Amino acid sequence: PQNYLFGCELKADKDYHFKVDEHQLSLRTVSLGAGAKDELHIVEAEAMNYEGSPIKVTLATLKMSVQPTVSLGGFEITPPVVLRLKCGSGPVHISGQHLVA
Amino acid sequence: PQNYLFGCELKADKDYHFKVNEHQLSLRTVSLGALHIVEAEAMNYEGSPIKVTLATLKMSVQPTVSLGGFEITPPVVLRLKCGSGPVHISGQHLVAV
Amino acid sequence: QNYLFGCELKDYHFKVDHQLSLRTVSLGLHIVEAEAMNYEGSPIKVTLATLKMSVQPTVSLGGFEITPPVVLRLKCGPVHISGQHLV
Amino acid sequence: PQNYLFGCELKADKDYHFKVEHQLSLRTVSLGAGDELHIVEAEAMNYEGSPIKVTLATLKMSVQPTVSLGGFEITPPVVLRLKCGSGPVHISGQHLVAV
Amino acid sequence: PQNYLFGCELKADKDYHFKVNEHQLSLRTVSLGAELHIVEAEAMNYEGSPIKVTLATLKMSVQPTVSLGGFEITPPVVLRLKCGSGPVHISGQHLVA
Repeated sequence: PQNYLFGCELKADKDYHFKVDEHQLSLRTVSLGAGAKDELHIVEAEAMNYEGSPIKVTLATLKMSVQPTVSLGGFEITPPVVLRLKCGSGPVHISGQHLVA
Repeated sequence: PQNYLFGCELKADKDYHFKVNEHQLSLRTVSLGALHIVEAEAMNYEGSPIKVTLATLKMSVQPTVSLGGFEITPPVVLRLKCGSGPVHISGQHLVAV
Repeated sequence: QNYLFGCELKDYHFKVDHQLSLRTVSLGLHIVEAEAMNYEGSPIKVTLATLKMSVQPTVSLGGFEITPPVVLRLKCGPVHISGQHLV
Repeated sequence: PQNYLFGCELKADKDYHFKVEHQLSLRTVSLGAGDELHIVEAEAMNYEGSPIKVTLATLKMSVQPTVSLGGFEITPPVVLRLKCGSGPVHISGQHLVAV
Repeated sequence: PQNYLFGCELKADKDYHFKVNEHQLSLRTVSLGAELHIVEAEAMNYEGSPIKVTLATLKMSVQPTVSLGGFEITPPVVLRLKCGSGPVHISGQHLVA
């Protein structure tokens, strides 16, 4: 399956909507930006579950002073996908891989 | 297989039971919400319930741990050994027809 | 076939009559030590992980495969080892 | 397929460029011997063919100097750079070659 | 193929050499024994010349262990402590086919 690089930046007032016209999106790591203030950050991913109902999960919790980067080592998800932050001014960078077969 | 997103929130007084074709639960992340030990109970080789510590999180030290695809065969029970929480578990539900 | 496996480290001898896939080591300075066979047919002592309460109490092994029999022990310093039994 | 070692060094005034089926499985990003925030970024092809830059990792000596991307696969050509931090910063990983 | 346990102790003064029915070294974890330490692994590259790459950088007061999760290297391989007094423990898998 062909692999491409994928990246996006998420802030307090901005979410990412990964949409496709089989495709898969696995997240390698989530990183904190230089300008992020000293407070907690929590990343959420919304996708499809087995019961045909959209769900929310917390991808990771990052903090500047504790753990600036948290690698999910490829958190595979079927698109469409929604990435959001519930707290933190950001920016936060989600780096993943877009797999198309 | 079929890849679906799965997530749950665990507290001191709230367990989670995963029950459900072949199904698997691939945990990847356990993150502290806004000393917390997560326990997973499932079947062992010899056929009895077994309690294992999935991860330990702490606000001051490490709020999130990546299991890198900890596979479990359902049914499963996720609980918090200690700490009020909340603690968010996120992973992959694998369904094979 | 995958089964959930765990133990608390005092030694632990895992023997089944198979593969043992270590995933996580958690704290309840500590070092987790593993004994199993090498290529040259001699046992070897290796540090699976080094943990400390105040700097990090958890380590993810990401599926460290070992062929049984194996022995786990605590070199220095309770801790919990969790992983998968594969048949 | 064929598994070779790969490593490179990045600084404020030095980025690295990878040209050559070939693949780059980045494994670890480490801080060198020589307190500010460090950000390591990689840019490569997107699905629409538009070069995009993705923050590989954020490191800091006093908080955590090493990050493992567990083989983060990226198709060459690639460019790795430092958004911030004086460096030096070491990137290591695999080079996959298929005959 | 077959997998065996593998490990070594890297000293500040003494490096470790690995030589050898096709064999791989799947490095898993690098840890501190009982200052700033850096581990280096050298082997062949795609141009047929040895290279130096930093496996990890460890410090007692920040984080004394890091897991690479299957860093595969084709032998022969040389591991060495670029800096730090050590000792440093390397653990991993030796894969034989």
